[PDB]
Amino acid sequence: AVQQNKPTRSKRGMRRSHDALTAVTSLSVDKTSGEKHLRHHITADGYYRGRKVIAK
Amino acid sequence: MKTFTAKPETVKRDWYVVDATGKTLGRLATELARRLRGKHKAEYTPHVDTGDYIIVLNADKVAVTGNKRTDKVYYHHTGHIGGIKQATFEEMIARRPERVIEIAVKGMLPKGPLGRAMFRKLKVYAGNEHNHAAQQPQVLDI
Amino acid sequence: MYAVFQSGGKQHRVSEGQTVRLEKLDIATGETVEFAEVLMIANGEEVKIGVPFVDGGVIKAEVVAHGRGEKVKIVKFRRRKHYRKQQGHRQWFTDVKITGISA
Amino acid sequence: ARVKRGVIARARHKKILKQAKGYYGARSRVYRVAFQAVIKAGQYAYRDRRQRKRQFRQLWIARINAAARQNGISYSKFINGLKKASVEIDRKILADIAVFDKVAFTALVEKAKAALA
Amino acid sequence: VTGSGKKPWRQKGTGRARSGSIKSPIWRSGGVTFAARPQDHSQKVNKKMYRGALKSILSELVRQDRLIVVEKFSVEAPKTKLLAQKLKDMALEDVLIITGELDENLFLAARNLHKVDVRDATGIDPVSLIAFDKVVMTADAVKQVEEMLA
Amino acid sequence: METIAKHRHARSSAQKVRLVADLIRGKKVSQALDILTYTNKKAAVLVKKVLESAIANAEHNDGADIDDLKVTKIFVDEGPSMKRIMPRAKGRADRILKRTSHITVVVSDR
Amino acid sequence: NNRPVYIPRPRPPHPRL
RNA sequence: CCCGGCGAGGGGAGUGAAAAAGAACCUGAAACCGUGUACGUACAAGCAGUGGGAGCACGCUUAGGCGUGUGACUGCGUACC
RNA sequence: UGUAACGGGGCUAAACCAUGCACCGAAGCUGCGGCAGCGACGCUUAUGCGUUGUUGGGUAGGGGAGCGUUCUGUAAGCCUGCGAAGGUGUGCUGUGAGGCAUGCUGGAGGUAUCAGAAGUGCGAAUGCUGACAUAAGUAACGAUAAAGCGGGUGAAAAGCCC
Repeated sequence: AVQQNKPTRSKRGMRRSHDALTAVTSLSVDKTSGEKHLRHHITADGYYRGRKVIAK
Repeated sequence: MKTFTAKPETVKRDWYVVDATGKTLGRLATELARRLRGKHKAEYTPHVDTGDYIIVLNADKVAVTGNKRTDKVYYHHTGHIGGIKQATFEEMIARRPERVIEIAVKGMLPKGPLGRAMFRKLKVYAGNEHNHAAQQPQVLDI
Repeated sequence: MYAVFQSGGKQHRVSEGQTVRLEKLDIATGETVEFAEVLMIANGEEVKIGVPFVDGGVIKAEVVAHGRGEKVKIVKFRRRKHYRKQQGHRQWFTDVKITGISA
Repeated sequence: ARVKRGVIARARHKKILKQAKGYYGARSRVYRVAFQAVIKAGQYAYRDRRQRKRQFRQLWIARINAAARQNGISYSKFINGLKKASVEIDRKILADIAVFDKVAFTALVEKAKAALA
Repeated sequence: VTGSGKKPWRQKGTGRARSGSIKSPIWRSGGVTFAARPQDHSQKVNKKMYRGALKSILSELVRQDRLIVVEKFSVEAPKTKLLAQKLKDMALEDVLIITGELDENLFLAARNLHKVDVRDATGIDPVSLIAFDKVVMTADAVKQVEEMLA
Repeated sequence: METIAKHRHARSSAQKVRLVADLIRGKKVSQALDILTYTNKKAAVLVKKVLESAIANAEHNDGADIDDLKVTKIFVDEGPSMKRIMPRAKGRADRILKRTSHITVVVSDR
Repeated sequence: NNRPVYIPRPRPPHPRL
């Protein structure tokens, strides 16, 4: 239930090797407004497929 | 001055062919182990693979004196519940004759990364035909 | 073109014009030395000694250095017996250059 | 006269850590562990100063044996000829000759064989 | 050490070392296993041994010509300049003016100077005699030194 | 030119922001901005503010043309931590470490 | 930075008798 | 003056002999945690070192090697009190 | 638990008996150099030895000789803002504890030699105090009465206001 002796910093680092994050690397540019956004998401200012969707 | 040490880059390795027909298993294997390790060369080095490549043919023709032909049993454990398996000389020859020669040499060779490295050079074929003629493997009388 | 000679309790194999680091001798740092104790001489042809120490072979060398060797640390330790000891050593050496090799 | 030991203690600890440099993990970072490694390293060095002589001796003997077998004589027989012929060449040289000057080593065995005969 | 004899924690069951009081020497803020006491370092020296030492030092100074015998050494007025001038002409910088009788004018003149020290025959110590580069005595001072040394 | 930019005593722990730092390390600022913009961590916005400041310092205090800038050196080192006592069961007490970190950003044209 | 003041009584051990 | 939330924090400027003396302030060690460079490491078993030792990367005078770092492989070797 | 009663391979001689000649084999002995202890001789006489021999594993413990730290005298001397102590490297040197020199940092104290005095040397005591790791970005986020949406303020709203 408890450790017999403290692990090594190397063993500590090896465990964290899989915790690294990954960038989306999939930024999409709207056809009309031309802003970067996630694919299948509305832009910050509210354009999707060019045509505005939020009307706000 | 400093004793000479063989440099792995500048090592010339020859190729030899040995026929295992009518040869004692252990006496044959001992010779191959000596050749594989390179102990027969004046530039031998314990930490360098200075040996030569050996091709063994007619492995199924190897013979053992006495009752070893039936009484010799090879045990190997599969690391499971009760996975202890035994096969005598006959079954090993019937299934794959090259295993006995490989096992005999592996035991006689040193254990470790270099020990495995030299064993890489052993090449055992059950039949009398080999596909290494491109290396000019001159026959070795031994 | 090399010779094997016994100088400081151990054979040395030296070629002509080579510097050999052997054990300390009672010679000055700018004084030539005598080695009439030659065990073997090799050339393009093969010559070997029928009797130890050849018959007329000799080695001429000039002493260049009389320094001390690299520091070596001697550590004696007994487990659980409360005994530890340390010591140092720097063996003396005499470096010489072989100027001549007779036959 | 109060005496502080801060300066001396660091000097001693650094001296040990300097000798322990290159070791793995805490053996080169922690004094309590580095001291064991330095002492243990000292024992091995003292032990190996003697093992080195025998390891090289056996290495030379193997080289001489390999040269003798290749040239048609056992190592034991070869040494007899030199002893009978009164040749004081040591193992280190004989191994040195065998690697470099094949012709010279051939001369050695011929007299060795002659001495036996 | 100020504090109390209370045990910080009971003597068993705790996962901590056994402690009796916060005043233990191995504890921070209180301790000192062997605290110093006010004691005198004075050492007894035999009268003959003390006298024998002075004779040896006096003999050595004479041999090394560090001792000079002169007549009366006095200053007309209590001014340091007069003493300084009377020593510069004599080429003395670190001198011990050992006089037969203490004179106020001489005492005041030498009081400011640190390399120059003036004392009576009674007030002499081995340390001062050795420390001072030169010692100049008076005839009366030498005479009284002879008799009390005996 | 170096145009460093540091943000000391950041709220987040040193570890948690290192994951964000590795994402943009060695990459050009242009892709760095959007990556941090669309990364779902506060360390993203925390690092983004520092990166924005670094760009501003480069543009203002030094040569313009921020387009050709790359994050040459991005690293984080843990800073001072605050000790807090938190009650536990059976009357025991433990210490809570409100860890902080310093984020340093270095952007250079070459 | 006060050292733990109240240490609870240890859990009774299994009877090895 | 600039970024930032009329912030925190930082970058310039400025004061000073010095701002890695900026009020978290003399000196600023160790454990501990990072970034960069060189080498080694994904078929190889164990007090992690020591003896031998190839290669590689950096410096030297010489063009032969020595120094520094690393360390494949190999002999021996089961911490301290 | 798995061959598991040659260490393994393997061996019909690589087994056993007898004989013989070789070799391997330790820190044993010898060879070369170096240091120290004790008894001797020829001669130095408070110390060198052309020398003679022998000894030098070691706990409890006894004996002998030393390094280093703080402070006092020597010292109102000596070193020092063209850079002290301390810190961090490197290079030399001693049988060892150590010493010396110098690069960077540092910024104003330091101290030869010979003596004297000790709070005079730490790795352990479930040692004391502070700092920082480990487990680990893991358990948990404190009643299973429950939230959803619009608008507002704001840099930012599942938690604030309507």
